[PDB]
Amino acid sequence: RRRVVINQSNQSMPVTSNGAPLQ
Amino acid sequence: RRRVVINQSNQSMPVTSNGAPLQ
Amino acid sequence: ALTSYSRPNVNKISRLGPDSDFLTSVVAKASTSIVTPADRILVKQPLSASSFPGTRITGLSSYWERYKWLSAVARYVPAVPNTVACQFVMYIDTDPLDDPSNISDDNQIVRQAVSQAGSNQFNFNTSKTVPLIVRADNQYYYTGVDKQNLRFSLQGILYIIQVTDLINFNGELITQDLTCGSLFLDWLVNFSIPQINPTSLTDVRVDKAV
Amino acid sequence: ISRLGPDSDFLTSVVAKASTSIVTPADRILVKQPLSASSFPGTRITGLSSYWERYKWLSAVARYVPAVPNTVACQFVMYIDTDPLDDPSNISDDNQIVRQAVSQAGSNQFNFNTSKTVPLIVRADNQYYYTGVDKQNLRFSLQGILYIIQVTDLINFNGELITQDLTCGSLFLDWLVNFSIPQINPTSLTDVRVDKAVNFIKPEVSGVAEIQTVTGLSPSTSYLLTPAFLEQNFQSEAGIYILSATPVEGEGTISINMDPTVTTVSGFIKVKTDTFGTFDLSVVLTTASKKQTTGFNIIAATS
Amino acid sequence: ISRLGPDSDFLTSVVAKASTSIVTPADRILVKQPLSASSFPGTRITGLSSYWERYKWLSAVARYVPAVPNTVACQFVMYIDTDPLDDPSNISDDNQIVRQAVSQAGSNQFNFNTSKTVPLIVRADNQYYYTGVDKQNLRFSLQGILYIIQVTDLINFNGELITQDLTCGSLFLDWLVNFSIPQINPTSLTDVRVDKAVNFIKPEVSGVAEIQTVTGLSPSTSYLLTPAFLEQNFQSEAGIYILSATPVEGEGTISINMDPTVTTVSGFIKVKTDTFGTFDLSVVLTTASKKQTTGFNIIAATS
Amino acid sequence: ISRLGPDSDFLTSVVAKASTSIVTPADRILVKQPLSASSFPGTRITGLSSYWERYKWLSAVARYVPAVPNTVACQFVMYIDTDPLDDPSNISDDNQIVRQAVSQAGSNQFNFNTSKTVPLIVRADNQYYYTGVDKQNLRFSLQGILYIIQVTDLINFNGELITQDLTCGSLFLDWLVNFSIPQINPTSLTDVRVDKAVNFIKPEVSGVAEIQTVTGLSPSTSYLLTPAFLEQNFQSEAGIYILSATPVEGEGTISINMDPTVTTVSGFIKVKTDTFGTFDLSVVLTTASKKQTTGFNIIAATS
Amino acid sequence: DNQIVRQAVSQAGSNQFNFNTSKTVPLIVRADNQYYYTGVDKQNLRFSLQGIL
Amino acid sequence: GTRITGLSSYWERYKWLSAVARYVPAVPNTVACQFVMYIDTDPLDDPSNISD
Amino acid sequence: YIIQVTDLINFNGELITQDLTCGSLFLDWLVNFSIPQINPTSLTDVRVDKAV
Ligand SMILES: [Ca+2]
Ligand SMILES: [Ca+2]
Ligand SMILES: [Ca+2]
Ligand SMILES: [Ca+2]
Ligand SMILES: [Ca+2]
Ligand SMILES: [Ca+2]
Ligand SMILES: [Ca+2]
Ligand SMILES: [Ca+2]
Ligand SMILES: [Ca+2]
Ligand SMILES: [Ca+2]
Ligand SMILES: [Ca+2]
Repeated sequence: RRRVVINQSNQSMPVTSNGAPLQ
Repeated sequence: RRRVVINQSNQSMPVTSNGAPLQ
Repeated sequence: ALTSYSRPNVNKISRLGPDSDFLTSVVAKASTSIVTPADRILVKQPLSASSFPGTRITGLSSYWERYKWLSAVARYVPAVPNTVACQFVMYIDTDPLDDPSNISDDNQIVRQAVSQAGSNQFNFNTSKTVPLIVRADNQYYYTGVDKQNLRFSLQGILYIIQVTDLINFNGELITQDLTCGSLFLDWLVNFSIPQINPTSLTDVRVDKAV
Repeated sequence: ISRLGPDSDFLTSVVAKASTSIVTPADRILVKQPLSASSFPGTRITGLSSYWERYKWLSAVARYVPAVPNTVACQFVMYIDTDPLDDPSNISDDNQIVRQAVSQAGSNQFNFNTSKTVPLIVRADNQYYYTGVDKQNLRFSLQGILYIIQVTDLINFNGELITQDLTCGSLFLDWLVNFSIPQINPTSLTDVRVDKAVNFIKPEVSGVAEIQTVTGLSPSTSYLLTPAFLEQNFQSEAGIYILSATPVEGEGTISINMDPTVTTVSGFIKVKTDTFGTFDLSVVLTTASKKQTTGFNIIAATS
Repeated sequence: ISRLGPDSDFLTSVVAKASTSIVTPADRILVKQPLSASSFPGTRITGLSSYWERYKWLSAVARYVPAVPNTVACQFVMYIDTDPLDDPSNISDDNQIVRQAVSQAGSNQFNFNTSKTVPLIVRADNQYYYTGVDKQNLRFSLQGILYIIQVTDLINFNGELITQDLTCGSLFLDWLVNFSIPQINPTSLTDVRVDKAVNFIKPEVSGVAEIQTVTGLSPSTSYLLTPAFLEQNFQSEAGIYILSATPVEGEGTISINMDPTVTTVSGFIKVKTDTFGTFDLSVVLTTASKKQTTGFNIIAATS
Repeated sequence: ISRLGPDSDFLTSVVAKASTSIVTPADRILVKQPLSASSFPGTRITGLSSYWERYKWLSAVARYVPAVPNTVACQFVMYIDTDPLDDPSNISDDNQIVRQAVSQAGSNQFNFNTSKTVPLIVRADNQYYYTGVDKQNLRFSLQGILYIIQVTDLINFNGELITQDLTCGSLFLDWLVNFSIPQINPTSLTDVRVDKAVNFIKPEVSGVAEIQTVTGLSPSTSYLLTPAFLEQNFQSEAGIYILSATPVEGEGTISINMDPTVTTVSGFIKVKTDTFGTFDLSVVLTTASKKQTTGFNIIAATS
Repeated sequence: DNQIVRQAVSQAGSNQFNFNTSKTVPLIVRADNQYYYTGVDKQNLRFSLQGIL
Repeated sequence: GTRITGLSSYWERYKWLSAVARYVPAVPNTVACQFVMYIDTDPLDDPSNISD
Repeated sequence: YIIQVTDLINFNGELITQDLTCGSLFLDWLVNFSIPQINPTSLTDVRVDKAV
C-alpha cells in the first residue's frame, strides 16, 4: 500500500510589504 | 500562544510472540 | 520598497509516536569476568531523544528545542533458548547523575536495581518490559548533544544489572562473555520550539592547536 | 497512618543444595527469612522501617523468580508461617516437614523453573508489630517467617545429581505497609566493610610531607582510615620508620612508630571524598631511606 | 506573583559593521544580548531584577527602531534563541548562520530602515529562571539570547560601501514579568566611573586651612575622592609639599606628603553634596609657597 | 498602580545614651529617621523607590528588637511623626518632649529590652508623596519621621547609673506600598566604598610585564582601581621608580612615576572579575631592583 | 557589615531576634512546581538544594 | 541550516510540488541594475561555459 | 540562477566601481517525502578514510 500523511512538522513565514516616501 | 500538532512523521513496529516445542 | 518575513508567535508542539526503535544489544558475562560489583552493569543507555544515533528520532530531535517522554517502555527481546539461565534486572533510573558504578558491594548494586520504581526482574531467556516513570511536575528537557549538565537533557538512563552467575543446561558455569539479546523502545514524545540546533550541522574544521 | 507502597524489594538469593548436603529433615529448609520490615538490611523497606515504630503489612506477596535453565529439575514448597515461633526444625521425619508446609493456608508448591508467589495471610484482628532488631520476644516484631523447603533431589539435564550447592533463584517482595510513631530506632541496621586496602606512598625527602592523592572511591562519602602492614623488615637498614598521616580536610592522625623501644601503631583518619571520589592526605617519613611499604584500610558503611 | 508591566526599556545601540570588518561567518553576529532580566545594567528592568530571586517573561517583544536614513541600505535577520547555550559562533559557512536564524520560530528579517519586532516564544511548561549575574550554568538564568545577524554589505546612497562601523539603530524591550522571593542578590549590578577631575586650590597662608567649595556635581549624592597629580616638580624650590584635605561633613583624610624621605600619597574622602550639588573641604598646605598643582578624582556610581 | 508587599527591611541600630550624654532635653532624641521610601540606602524599599514617581504607605509598621541583656533598663517611647517639618529638637522641657511623643497616634511606650511595634497612621485623603532624594520642600517626599525618645536614665542591675552610651537594638520596617508612574528617577543613591587596599607585586627583572592575580573579591562585579602609597623613599639607590599597571581585559592604566623632575601619580583601571571573584593585570617596572612597595585601592559600589 | 544584614532582613520570611528568645523562620516556596533532587550534591548546586539557612 | 535539509535525510525521496523563490531586495530606489531570475530544471545544463 | 544583464549604475548615471551585495532569496515550498530511512551519510562520525 501507500498512504499520504499530512506531515505537520513545519511552520509558516508570511511576507508583508511596505515602502517609505521621500517625505 | 501554544498549539499541539499531532506530528505524523513516524511509523509503527508491532511485536509478535511465538515459541517452538521440543518436538 | 520595504519587505519583511516575520514568523508568527505560535509555538507548535509536535506529538510524535508511537513508533519503535532499537537501542543496543546486551552482553552477559561470565563469573570469571566479574571482579568488581561495577562489572555487573551490562548496559548504560541514556534515554535522551538525541541519544540514539542512527534512529530517526535522534535525527528529528535536533529540529526542535525540547522534548518529554510521555510513554517510554523498553522491551527486552532475547535471542537464546531455554537451556541457559541467568537472572537480569532492568530499570530506568530517572536521575542521569546517579551512577551505580562506584559501589563496592555486589549485593547492594542489585538492591539498587530492584528498588527503583518500574523495574522488572527476569530470567534472560524471557521477554519482559520496563516502563519509564514520568515526573510528577511538568519538566521538559533540552535536545541535542549534552552540555555542562546531564540533568537538563536526559530524562532517564536504562540499566541492566546481572545478579546471578551465567549457568548452562548442566548447572555449570559458562566461561565466556556472551551476548544475549536486544533492547527495543516503544516511545511517545512531545517536541516544542523548532530550531535547527547548531551542533547538528555537519562541518569539518580544526578547533584548537595544542 | 503513614501508608507507603506498593513497591518491590529483593530479599535474598536462594541456594538449592545438593543431595549430600541433605542429611536430617531439618536440612531441607533452604531459607528461613523473617518477614519483619527491619530484616532485609540494605533494601528500601528496611531503610524506611528504622524511621517508624510500628507497622503492618497490608499486602506482602513474595514473588520468586528462577535463575536456572529449564533443563534441570527440582521441586519447592514455600509458605509464610504467621506464628514466628512455630519452628519446623525439630521434625525427625522427612515427609512430615513438607506436610507441615502445604497444610499452612496461603502456601504454594512449584517447580523451581517458573515464577510463583506466596501471599501473606492477614490476621483476623488489627495488630501492629514493631520495627527494629528483635529484642526479646519474636511475636512482637515478626509478622511472618518465609520458608522454602526442598522436596526433590537436584537433578541436571544429563540425568545426574548436581554435586554443588547451586544458587537457583531470587526472592522479591511486593509490599504495602502502614506505619506509626516516627522515630529513629537506636540500633543501626547497617553493616560496615573494609572497602579497599592501598599502601602509603614512599616520600623522597626526610621530614618533608608530600601529599598522596588517592582515587577510585565513591564521591562525597565519609571514610575511615586505619593502618595495616604485613611482613616488613624495618631493621634491614639503619633508621627508624616514623610515619605521620593527616588529612588536609578531615580529622585524625595515623601514626606508625616502628622504634622497637616504644612502639606506637595507632590512630585513625576520618575524611570524606570530594565530588570526584578523591581525597588527599599529608604523608611524611622521618627516615625517607627506609622503603618498607605500609598500608592502610579504607573503612566504609555499605548500606 | 509580583507581576509588573508592561513597560519599555532600552537594551543597547546596535552598530552595523563595514565589509572589511566581516571576515569569518562568526563576525556577522552584531549583537549577542542575553535576555535575562539582570543583563541590562542601568535600566529599569535590571534594577527591579536585583530585588527578587526568580522571574519569567510573560511577553518580551523586542522592538527595534532605525536611526539611519532611508537612502542607505542593509538587511538584518533577528531572533531569540530560547536555549542560551546553542552558540552559532562556530559555523564556518556564511549562509548557514543565517539559515540558522530564520529556522528558529519567532524569528524575523527586515531592512534596517524600518521598525520591526521579535517576540519571545513561551515555553510549553512553567519554568522560572533566576535573576542576578550568571553564576555557573546559563540554562538557569537566561530565558533567551537576542541575536541580530548582518546578511548584506552596508551600502550608502552614493553606491559605495560604508567604510566605518556605523551605529544603525536601537533596541527596546516591551516587557511583562512575574517575580518571586523578594531578596537583595549580593552582587551589585552597578558600575562605578571617575566622574570628573579637578585640582586642589592653592592656599595663600602656610598652615592655615582655607575651604575649597566645588560645584557642578549632582545634588545629594555620595562621592568618593582620591588624589591624582601628574608631572609636578616639587623640588623646584625649597620646602615640602604637605597637603591635608578633610571634609566638613563626611569622613576621611586625603594626605599628600611629598617628602622624598617618607612618601605618603594616600587616603580617601567620602562626602555627599548638599541640595545644590556642591560640597566643601578644608585644604591646608604646610608650605604655601610651593605652587605645584595637585588634583583629585571624583568617583561616583552611575547606575 | 503597583501594590508591593508586605515585606521587611532594616533601618538602623539605636544607641541609648547615658546620663552624662543627656544635658539638654534635645539630646533625648536617639534617632531622627525619615520614613520616606528613599531614605534607607542599600535596603530593598529604597532600591525599589527609585523606579517610580510616587509612593504611599498602606501599612508601614516599624518594629524593634533588643540587643541587650535583661539587667539594664531604660524606657523608650517611639512614634512616627507624620508631619516631616514638625521638629521636636528645640523643646526646652524634658517632660514636654515626651508628652509630645506619647500623644502622637500609634506611638508605643516600652522598656528597651522588650520587642514592640509602632504603626504609621495614614492620611484621611489620598496623597501620593514623591519618591527619590529630597528637594526644596520636605513635605512633598516624606510621609513620616521615626523618633525614639529616651525618657529615663539608663540603669544597671543594682539601680545605679550606667556611665557609657550603649548600642541597644535595631529597627525593622514591615511595610506595604503603592507605587505609580515608572521613572528611572535620577541622582541614584548607590554610595561607593573602598573595598580593600591591596598592594602590587615586586617583580624580579626590570622592564618585564608580569601577571598579578588578586583574589577574594565578588564574582562578575565591576571595580575601580586607584593608585596609592605610604611613606616610601623612592631614591634609596640608583634608578627612577617607574611602574605601569594595565589590565589584560579591562580599561585604563596606572602610572607610578617618582621621577623628581616630573612626578606623576595618576590613572585608573575599570576591570570586572570572572565567576571566581578574581582578576589580573600587567605590572611592569623600569627598575625592579628598587623594592619600594606601592599599593592600589579597590573602589566598589557597595549597593 | 550593614549591607550583609540588610541583605538578610530583606529576604522573605526572615526573622530578627535577640539570641535568648525562641523564634521561627519559614521557608517561602516557589511559585511554580519544581522538584529538587534528593541525595548528595553533584555538579550544579541549584538542582538539589531548596535553601540555605 | 534549514530544517528542511535536516528533515530531508529521514526519507528516501522528495518532489517539489510548489516551489516559488521570492527575491527580497535590501537597497533603495537610487541604484539600478537589471536581473533575470529563473529555475532551470536540468541540473547539468550549465551556462558557465558560454563565450557570449 | 540569477543573471546580471546590465552594468550596475548609480543615481548619477555613473558606474559603480565595487562588487555590491544587494539582497536575499527566500523559498516558499511544498514537498512530498516517501519511504522513511535514516540515510547513512547523515550520521555524524569522525574517521580517517584513506592514507595517500
Ligand atoms: Ca537516580
Ligand atoms: Ca539545543
Ligand atoms: Ca522500636
Ligand atoms: Ca504457626
Ligand atoms: Ca524508639
Ligand atoms: Ca539569586
Ligand atoms: Ca537553541
Ligand atoms: Ca539570594
Ligand atoms: Ca522624582
Ligand atoms: Ca539522586
Ligand atoms: Ca536545463
